[PDB]
This record gives sequence, structure tokens and C-alpha cells, in this order.
Amino acid sequence: KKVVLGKKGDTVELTCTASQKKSIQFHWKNSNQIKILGNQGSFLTKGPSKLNDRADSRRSLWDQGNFPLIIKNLKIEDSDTYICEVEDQKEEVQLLVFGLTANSDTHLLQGQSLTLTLESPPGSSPSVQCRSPRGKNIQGGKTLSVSQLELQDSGTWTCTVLQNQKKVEFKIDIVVLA
Amino acid sequence: KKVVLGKKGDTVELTCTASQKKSIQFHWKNSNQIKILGNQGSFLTKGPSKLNDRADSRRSLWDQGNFPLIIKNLKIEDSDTYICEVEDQKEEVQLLVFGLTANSDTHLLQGQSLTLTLESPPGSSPSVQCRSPRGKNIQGGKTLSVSQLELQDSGTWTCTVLQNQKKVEFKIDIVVLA
Repeated sequence: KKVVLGKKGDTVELTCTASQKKSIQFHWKNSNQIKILGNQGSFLTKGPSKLNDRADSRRSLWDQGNFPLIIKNLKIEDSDTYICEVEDQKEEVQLLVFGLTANSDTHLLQGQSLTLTLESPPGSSPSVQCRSPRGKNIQGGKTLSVSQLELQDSGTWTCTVLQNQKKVEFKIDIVVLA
Repeated sequence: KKVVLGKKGDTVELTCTASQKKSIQFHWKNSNQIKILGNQGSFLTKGPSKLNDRADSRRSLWDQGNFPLIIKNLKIEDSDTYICEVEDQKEEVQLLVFGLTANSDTHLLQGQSLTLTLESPPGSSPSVQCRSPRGKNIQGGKTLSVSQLELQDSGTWTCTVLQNQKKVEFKIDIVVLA
């Protein structure tokens, strides 16, 4: 059971490392036993999955017994358990996908509030921890909010989201307009 | 001891998969105990290696305990044993690098000879096996040569080079001009 955290619109690479004669039949399935991708002889076959055009692998690593599932342009909808069946064995990976917005623009006026919201899949309520460039931090679970923006908030904010031990770091630039 | 075969001007990715708390101190060294790259806290540090600007890793895989050494624009000179030291353990990978030319152009005249030469590092004499698009094959050890080009040689040739079990496939298009 491996837990990998991705970021909305980002690419993640789920790892699969077997222990057989450098590269042999394998394939990625979703908890739903749907085939995402596998190798056909020596080729690469992706079935009609919703991840069809955004899914790939690194075909030259199979020789090393590595069969990565690459997933570009990440959606919170891809969150899910992916299974990697390499000949006799199978690896299970849980992909948790997150997004983090700032409904205000990033260019606000001193005194105005700031609202950030974390987009998560029906499966999580994580630890959001954002710091002003000024050391001050705000924690939450979905909705964040700071009540008075100082000119001392301008900069670049760091939002740490935490899950089963793992963590994703988000960075936002807020322009506090005088 | 892992043997990976690369191709002149190509990129290879040497794999390193440990068994510790998702991502901890690691680094790649060459047989010569020279540091190629490692992680400094959480950053990426490449020393002054000859592979300095062509060397990389995939920094978001360390969380999965994978510490790849990527090496772009391959040279036969990069052939060598690379060691991957991940905390308590270390993996050794032998990178054999090959090139395969066709000293004639690829556009020859029927009747003319074809000479292909395999570029290898001082460490190998491999099995070169090239097939005309017409099933006929020519084997060698460094220098290949076909004495009479038929119009039945036009196409795309497949040159298989073999080493410790591994193999690299090269493909050349010869234009047999009538």
C-alpha cells in the first residue's frame, strides 16, 4: 500500500519495481479491475480508460524491471488505488490528488481577507498549513482565511497539505496593494 | 551488478530503489568514488563531474524511495560502473554505451558495399546482427559490410547489438539508388 500525493494539473509517476528477468508481462489496473496500460509482447497498450491520453510509462525502464505509470494533467478525480501486476506479484498504490485555490486575486488591498480552499477527493480531510512570508501561519481543513492583510503578507506563501505521513507543498504569491 | 546499455546521443536512466523511510540521503558516485549527484537536505547537488550538465534525477520519486540517475546526450565515454548509495545500502550499475554508423551515405547505388561500424568503450566486443528489410542478415564484432546492395536493401535496417544478455536495437534507412 503506497500513498502518493499529486497536485492538480501536475504529473505524478507511480513506481513499480519487480524482481524478475528484466522486464516481463505487467499492467496497471484501477481498484475497479479496469486496464489502464500493459505491455503487449514488447509494445505498449493502453485500453479505453478515462486516463487514456494522459497515461504513459517509461518503456526503456522495463529492462530494469521498473514499470512506471505516468499520469499527466492531474485531476482530483484520478485519486484512487492503482494496482501494478508484474508477473507473479502486484503492488498497490493509492494516489491522493489535491488542489489549493485563493478565491481572492493575489493582488488584494491591505485590510482585506484572504480565502484559500483545498480541493480534495471524497476520501480526505488533510492538514493545510500556510505561512505568510512573515512567519505567521494559518491551519485549516478545507477553508483557510486571514482577516487583515498587512503589506507584510506580500511575497510568496507556502501551503503545506499533509496526509498519511506524506505532504504536498503549494506556493502562492499574494500582491498586497497599498 | 546491473548492466544497462545506452545509445550514442541518447538518454538513459539508471534505477535505484531502496527500502527506507520514503526518501533519505543518497548519492551517485562513479567507480572512481567521484560524486555525480546527491540530495543536500532536500535540494539537489551535482558536483563538478564531466556529467555535470547532462546529469539529473527525478526529484519527486525520492518520496517513493527511488533515486534515478538520468544521463542525457550519451557518450561512449560515460560507459562505467555507477554506484548508488542509499543510506545503509548501495547498488552498482554498469552502463555500457554504444554507437553504430554507416560510413557509406544511406543513399548508395545498387552493387555498392555497405559499411557500418559499432562504436564501443574499451570494455566490449559485442554481437552486431543487422538485417536487410529483405530478411538477410550480417553479423560481426565491430565492422559489418555487405558486398552488393540490391534494390532489395532499400528500406530500414535493424541492427541488434548484444551484451551480457542485454541488447540495444539500432535502425538505419539505406536508400538504394537505381
